[PDB]
Amino acid sequence: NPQEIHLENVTEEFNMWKNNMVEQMHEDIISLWDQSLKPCVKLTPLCV
Amino acid sequence: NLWVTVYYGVPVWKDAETTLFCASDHNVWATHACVPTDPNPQEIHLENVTEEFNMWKNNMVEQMHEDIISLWDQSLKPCVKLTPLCVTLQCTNYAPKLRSMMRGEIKNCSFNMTTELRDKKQKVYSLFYRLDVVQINNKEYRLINCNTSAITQACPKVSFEPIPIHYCAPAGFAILKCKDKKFNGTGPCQNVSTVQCTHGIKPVVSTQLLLNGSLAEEEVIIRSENITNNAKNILVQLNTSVQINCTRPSNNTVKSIRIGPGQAFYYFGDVLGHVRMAHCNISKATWNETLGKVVKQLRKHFGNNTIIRFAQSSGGDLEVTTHSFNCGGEFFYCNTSGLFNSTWISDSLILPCWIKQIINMWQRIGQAMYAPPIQGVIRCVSNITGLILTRDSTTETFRPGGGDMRDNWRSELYKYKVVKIEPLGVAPTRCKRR
Amino acid sequence: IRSENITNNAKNILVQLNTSVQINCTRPSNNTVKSIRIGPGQAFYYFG
Amino acid sequence: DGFLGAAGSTMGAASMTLTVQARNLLSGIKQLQARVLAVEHYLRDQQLLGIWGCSGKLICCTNVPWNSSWSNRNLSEIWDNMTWLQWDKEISNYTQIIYGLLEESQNQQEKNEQDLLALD
Amino acid sequence: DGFLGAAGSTMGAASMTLTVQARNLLSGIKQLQARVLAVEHYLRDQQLLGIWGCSGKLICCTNVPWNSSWSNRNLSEIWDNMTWLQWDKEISNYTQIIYGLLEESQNQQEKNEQDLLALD
Amino acid sequence: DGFLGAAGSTMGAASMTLTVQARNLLSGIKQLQARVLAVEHYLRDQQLLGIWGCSGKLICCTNVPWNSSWSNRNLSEIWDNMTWLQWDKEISNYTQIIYGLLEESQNQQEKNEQDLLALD
Amino acid sequence: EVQLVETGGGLVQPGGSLKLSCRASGYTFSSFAMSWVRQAPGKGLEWVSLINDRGGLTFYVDSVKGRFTISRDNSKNTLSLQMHSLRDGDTAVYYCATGGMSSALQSSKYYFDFWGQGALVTV
Ligand SMILES: *[C@@H]1O[C@H](CO)[C@@H](O[C@@H]2O[C@H](CO)[C@@H](O[C@@H]3O[C@H](CO)[C@@H](O)[C@H](O[C@H]4O[C@H](CO)[C@@H](O)[C@H](O)[C@@H]4O)[C@@H]3O)[C@H](O)[C@H]2NC(C)=O)[C@H](O)[C@H]1NC(C)=O
Ligand SMILES: *[C@@H]1O[C@H](CO)[C@@H](O[C@@H]2O[C@H](CO)[C@@H](O)[C@H](O)[C@H]2NC(C)=O)[C@H](O)[C@H]1NC(C)=O
Ligand SMILES: *[C@@H]1O[C@H](CO)[C@@H](O)[C@H](O)[C@H]1NC(C)=O
Ligand SMILES: *[C@@H]1O[C@H](CO)[C@@H](O)[C@H](O)[C@H]1NC(C)=O
Ligand SMILES: *[C@@H]1O[C@H](CO)[C@@H](O)[C@H](O)[C@H]1NC(C)=O
Ligand SMILES: *[C@@H]1O[C@H](CO)[C@@H](O)[C@H](O)[C@H]1NC(C)=O
Ligand SMILES: *[C@@H]1O[C@H](CO)[C@@H](O)[C@H](O)[C@H]1NC(C)=O
Ligand SMILES: *[C@@H]1O[C@H](CO)[C@@H](O)[C@H](O)[C@H]1NC(C)=O
Ligand SMILES: *[C@@H]1O[C@H](CO)[C@@H](O)[C@H](O)[C@H]1NC(C)=O
Ligand SMILES: *[C@@H]1O[C@H](CO)[C@@H](O)[C@H](O)[C@H]1NC(C)=O
Ligand SMILES: *[C@@H]1O[C@H](CO)[C@@H](O)[C@H](O)[C@H]1NC(C)=O
Ligand SMILES: *[C@@H]1O[C@H](CO)[C@@H](O)[C@H](O)[C@H]1NC(C)=O
Ligand SMILES: *[C@@H]1O[C@H](CO)[C@@H](O)[C@H](O)[C@H]1NC(C)=O
Ligand SMILES: *[C@@H]1O[C@H](CO)[C@@H](O)[C@H](O)[C@H]1NC(C)=O
Ligand SMILES: *[C@@H]1O[C@H](CO)[C@@H](O)[C@H](O)[C@H]1NC(C)=O
Ligand SMILES: *[C@@H]1O[C@H](CO)[C@@H](O)[C@H](O)[C@H]1NC(C)=O
Ligand SMILES: *[C@@H]1O[C@H](CO)[C@@H](O)[C@H](O)[C@H]1NC(C)=O
Ligand SMILES: *[C@@H]1O[C@H](CO)[C@@H](O)[C@H](O)[C@H]1NC(C)=O
Ligand SMILES: *[C@@H]1O[C@H](CO)[C@@H](O)[C@H](O)[C@H]1NC(C)=O
Ligand SMILES: *[C@@H]1O[C@H](CO)[C@@H](O)[C@H](O)[C@H]1NC(C)=O
Ligand SMILES: *[C@@H]1O[C@H](CO)[C@@H](O)[C@H](O)[C@H]1NC(C)=O
Ligand SMILES: *[C@@H]1O[C@H](CO)[C@@H](O)[C@H](O)[C@H]1NC(C)=O
Ligand SMILES: *[C@@H]1O[C@H](CO)[C@@H](O)[C@H](O)[C@H]1NC(C)=O
Ligand SMILES: *[C@@H]1O[C@H](CO)[C@@H](O)[C@H](O)[C@H]1NC(C)=O
Ligand SMILES: *[C@@H]1O[C@H](CO)[C@@H](O)[C@H](O)[C@H]1NC(C)=O
Ligand SMILES: *[C@@H]1O[C@H](CO)[C@@H](O)[C@H](O)[C@H]1NC(C)=O
Ligand SMILES: *[C@@H]1O[C@H](CO)[C@@H](O)[C@H](O)[C@H]1NC(C)=O
Ligand SMILES: *[C@@H]1O[C@H](CO)[C@@H](O)[C@H](O)[C@H]1NC(C)=O
Ligand SMILES: *[C@@H]1O[C@H](CO)[C@@H](O)[C@H](O)[C@H]1NC(C)=O
Repeated sequence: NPQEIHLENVTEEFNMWKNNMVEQMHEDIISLWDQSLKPCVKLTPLCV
Repeated sequence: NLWVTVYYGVPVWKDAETTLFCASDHNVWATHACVPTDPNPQEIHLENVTEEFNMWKNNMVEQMHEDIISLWDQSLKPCVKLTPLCVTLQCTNYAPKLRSMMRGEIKNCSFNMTTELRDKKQKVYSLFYRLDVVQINNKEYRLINCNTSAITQACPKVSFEPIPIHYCAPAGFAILKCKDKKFNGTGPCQNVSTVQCTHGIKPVVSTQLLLNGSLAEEEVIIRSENITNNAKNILVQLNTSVQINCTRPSNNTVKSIRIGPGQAFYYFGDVLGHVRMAHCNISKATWNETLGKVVKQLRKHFGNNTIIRFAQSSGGDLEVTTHSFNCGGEFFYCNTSGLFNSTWISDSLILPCWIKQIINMWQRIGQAMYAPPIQGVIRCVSNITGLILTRDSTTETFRPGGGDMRDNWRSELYKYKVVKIEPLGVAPTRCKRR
Repeated sequence: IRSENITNNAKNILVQLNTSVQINCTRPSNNTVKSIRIGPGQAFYYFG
Repeated sequence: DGFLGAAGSTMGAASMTLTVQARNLLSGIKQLQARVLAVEHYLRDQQLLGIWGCSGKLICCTNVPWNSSWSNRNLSEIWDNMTWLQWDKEISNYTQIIYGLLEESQNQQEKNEQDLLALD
Repeated sequence: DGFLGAAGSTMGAASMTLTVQARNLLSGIKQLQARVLAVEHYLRDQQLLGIWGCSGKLICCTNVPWNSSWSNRNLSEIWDNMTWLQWDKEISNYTQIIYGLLEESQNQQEKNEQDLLALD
Repeated sequence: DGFLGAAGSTMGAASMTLTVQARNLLSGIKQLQARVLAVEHYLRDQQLLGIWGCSGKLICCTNVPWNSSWSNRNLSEIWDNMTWLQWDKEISNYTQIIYGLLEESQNQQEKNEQDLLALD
Repeated sequence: EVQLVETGGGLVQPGGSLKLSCRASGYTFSSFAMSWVRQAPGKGLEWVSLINDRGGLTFYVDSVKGRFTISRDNSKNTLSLQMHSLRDGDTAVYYCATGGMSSALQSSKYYFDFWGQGALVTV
């Protein structure tokens, strides 16, 4: 049951192009990807 | 009629050991987890404060040592591991008709290596220095490390140039700077000031001679843990520097082959001209005056009528018996015997130097590194700012000693002490709680 | 005698003794150990 | 002056710079451990001041008399001729004794306050 | 006695050892997380005492009357025949109700104090 | 309302929700660093309130007069027509000046209190 | 050793205002609390007012709490007393004096250590 509180008479300025939440999402997604691949078979015998 | 009164914020402290922060204004010493420095750092002079210092029990040195080793290893981790190199080599002399001191120093070796595909082999010819290659019994040779450890190739894009590093106290702690002129490393300092961060200390790595360090304010300062114990090192801080001009005059090229998917091995190719020995020049008059000043300061501890003799280092391996340093990215091992060849009784000097590509840093066994060759001709000029001496009747004998890197860092950290702030205290006053 | 459920035969029973019993264990043969190197800095120890 | 500038000054003069040192107490694993320890130390000192009833003061007077054995100097020598470093050294052996008495005094005061509040 | 020695004692007697338990609240990733949580918990309790106006006291009286429904025992049974563990169990369901009232009382007191200070 | 619900309300009305925002300030390496910084920030604000003598209050009156240059609006405009965001923007340049004066005032008060306590 | 010299006015009518001052030298002015004591022409001594060494704390006898203000300036080495109303019972020689209070970290005084010469206030 997450909450949301409406802010009356508040006009916050947004800028989606300077939003640092995107850089964190990018790093977190890459980190999870690499962690998933780390404990897996490394196919060095294939380069033949 | 006095009552206990509690005070918080009392300007007192106790000796303490804590973790210091990195600050700095690709490079092997560049640290990402290191805060930008303050363009206007503060220093607060402490009047009428006589703090006792002891540079030989300073825990800032152990942290500096661990941090430097950690950064070194982190830099080498994401690099090519040269396991395909420990193969039998067939070698001949690079310049069979050469009469300079480089005769027999460079060998032209052939080996099969590996290729990107597991099914193929290639034939690689490369030059190696004699000091990196051990004879098995063209002749058969192996790399010197094959009998001890694996080789990690240093990444060719990462510079070895020292970067000044500032150590900063955490909140609740302060760094006290001696500032007492002619301070010899122990005892009270009467000019103590409080700082947040140390000056920028360059992690310069060298043996025997300390390069690119600080100078003494008025006179050569001789510091030792126990000046009468011949098992301890003597650190001599000069008040004036001596220039040393080091060069690798040959114009060398670098070749590169691939040894696996995404892996590449860089190696020393043809010499584009004559083969010449690396060397360093020190002016004779400057050294003679510097050494005489050192002798006077030694006489103050050993006697006005004692004979002070300097001699070359005797036993040990090349790393300890020579002056080791990184110049241009190459590792030089200079003889130095011409600098410690005199008896003191009450135009230029040329030092031969050898180059090695396979090194074992920090006196560790089991973690060997291969330094890629540097393209072109190398020249550098360094400032000799201090010496490390050891001591061996009526005559004392001194030798270059060296080899323990924490002594080099002591020569910079000797003036700093870390203390913990103890803000609580009590005192009697005529003040009763109602 | 301790158990999570003494009537459930899928559970283990832990018996804590009030007195100990000595057990004398031996490997009577006098064995030697040999060692060879298998790589730079690597060594394999084996039963000789 | 700045941080610790009063360290060599007399106890009286240095008592006027308590906010300077107080501000500078708060101002990867090894650094997180150092910061957590700094916080725990700070909080222990604040808790100790709270126990004594000095939670909001830099200078706090109490009801524990000076025992003389701790120090038999008069106020003129202590406040005009000594520094806080010298005082800290001089009575180090008695610090825990003083702290114990301070705690006992506040416990009695809290009970007495409660009993006074109970009067209708 | 030492830490928690009063746990089995009556509520009255155990109220005399509050500093013993208070001192023992402050006294690689998993351990740093445990220490950070211990600090955050401690600070939340101190903030809550501050909100109620009890920031510097171990025993703090307020202006919220006892509602009887929470517990209809007399003072003799609560302070002489019960332990704090039994009391904690007995009124657990009403803890947040009491906390809410305590906060409301302090907010009114702060406004009233400000209004009294405004009188010339 | 809930957390920050009063952000768009007038300064007077929003002063009645201080406990709501106060509770929500406390409520692997990157997360530990974020939590340690949150704690250090909170403690610096509490230390600053302590230095000013406001360690236990959400609304705290002091002895520093308003200098007019900081803001020449009357109380009716500030408390009835402005929000706290607008006020924060309007006097940002003078925040450190005000803070400095607040510290000086408390230091004088502490000395004066001690001197009054010294009278037999 | 210590010179305390009062300066002041002459004849003032009831309902007026009169200011006295005291200059001091020969000791550190800022290190001592100071006070004013008055003597009616035919009577003995009575204490009138007290100021701390820092000047932040002032104390008065009830009879002058709404009439007299005591202040000091430690850079000018000057103690001042501003009196209003000045009823007939206030005619007296007013002396400035050093002592009478001590700031917790100093030993106790509770005596008047040094006296001036005295200004004569006639209503
Ligand atoms: C003691 O201090 C002196 C002075 O700081 C120091 O000598 C300096 O060394 C640096 C590094 O070798 C020299 O800078 C180089 O100059 C050459 C000129 O040919 C450049 O080619 C170098 O650039 C190459 O390397 C860079 C690495 O980051 C690459 O990014 C670049 O693209 C090139 O590949 C570099 O600029 C500097 O000139 C000298 N200074 C003097 C006066 O000779 C000395 O080495 C120090 N001693 C010790 C022991 O550290
Ligand atoms: C190392 O020696 C080999 C020969 O043993 C050199 O390779 C020869 O180079 C000459 C040119 O100078 C060619 O004509 C030969 O055909 C080469 N031989 C082979 C087998 O390739 C090699 O160049 C030497 N290394 C260096 C760096 O000069
Ligand atoms: C390389 O391998 C071949 C076998 O394919 C061998 O004949 C040759 O001698 C090897 N080269 C060296 C330098 O050992
Ligand atoms: C092999 O390594 C040992 C040290 O472990 C060394 O003593 C020996 O000399 C090395 N072999 C050669 C040929 O140098
Ligand atoms: C200590 O500092 C003073 C002033 O800074 C200076 O005159 C004095 O020579 C210094 N002492 C030493 C030993 O440097
Ligand atoms: C060497 O010393 C001289 C004179 O102090 C100085 O100008 C020069 O910059 C120094 N060089 C280095 C690398 O420290
Ligand atoms: C270095 O010390 C010598 C005396 O040992 C002195 O003559 C010389 O001037 C000093 N140099 C400096 C730069 O202080
Ligand atoms: C350093 O100075 C201290 C001064 O007390 C002296 O005792 C010590 O022997 C000195 N050491 C050296 C190596 O000069
Ligand atoms: C220095 O070493 C000598 C020889 O071991 C010893 O007798 C002397 O006590 C030592 N001095 C100190 C200060 O440790
Ligand atoms: C080193 O080179 C510089 C010029 O860069 C020269 O002035 C200096 O004398 C040289 N030093 C020696 C010892 O040759
Ligand atoms: C310089 O070298 C000569 C070599 O004979 C030596 O006698 C002299 O003492 C040295 N020092 C000075 C300052 O001349
Ligand atoms: C050595 O000579 C100096 C004068 O430069 C003198 O002060 C010192 O005492 C002498 N030492 C001895 C052991 O003769
Ligand atoms: C340095 O040169 C001298 C010249 O006599 C030689 O005896 C010595 O062994 C050399 N040292 C090294 C480490 O090569
Ligand atoms: C030491 O000096 C003498 C005299 O110049 C020289 O003959 C000898 O070779 C020198 N020693 C070394 C190791 O160079
Ligand atoms: C080395 O030789 C190459 C090829 O002749 C030339 O381009 C380069 O400039 C030379 N480098 C130096 C330092 O002489
Ligand atoms: C352990 O003791 C409890 C006592 O209530 C009993 O209910 C339980 O069955 C016992 N379990 C065993 C395994 O003896
Ligand atoms: C023990 O196991 C039996 C068989 O599954 C079950 O009927 C009984 O309820 C269990 N007892 C407990 C206490 O879980
Ligand atoms: C240091 O001592 C002198 C002499 O007592 C004193 O005048 C000075 O104020 C002292 N320093 C400080 C910072 O108090
Ligand atoms: C001072 O402390 C001692 C214990 O060190 C104690 O015996 C003595 O009674 C104390 N003085 C007073 C007045 O209580
Ligand atoms: C403080 O004690 C010393 C030493 O007995 C004495 O000389 C001094 O006069 C005393 N001061 C006071 C104010 O009692
Ligand atoms: C504190 O105890 C030490 C012994 O551990 C003693 O040397 C020192 O003088 C004592 N100090 C006081 C003030 O009693
Ligand atoms: C435990 O209960 C007994 C009996 O009521 C009581 O005398 C004793 O004090 C209690 N223990 C504690 C620690 O209060
Ligand atoms: C006690 O609490 C109940 C709610 O549980 C409430 O209805 C009742 O009015 C409260 N008693 C008083 C006296 O307010
Ligand atoms: C408390 O309540 C119990 C139960 O009704 C009763 O027996 C006891 O006497 C009461 N005590 C007081 C002091 O009212
Ligand atoms: C608290 O609520 C539980 C139900 O969740 C109930 O069993 C218990 O008796 C209640 N306690 C009180 C004191 O109301
Ligand atoms: C928003 O503005 C309107 C108009 O002034 C006002 O009635 C309303 O209460 C404001 N919102 C809040 C949350 O105060
Ligand atoms: C208001 O602040 C200014 C500095 O910005 C200052 O000059 C002025 O005196 C202040 N007003 C008062 C009444 O102090
Ligand atoms: C506040 O200032 C405004 C602007 O001058 C004015 O219109 C308003 O009446 C003032 N209010 C009060 C209460 O002074
Ligand atoms: C604060 O300073 C900025 C300039 O950095 C200025 O534009 C702004 O108007 C100033 N605000 C006030 C209230 O003085």
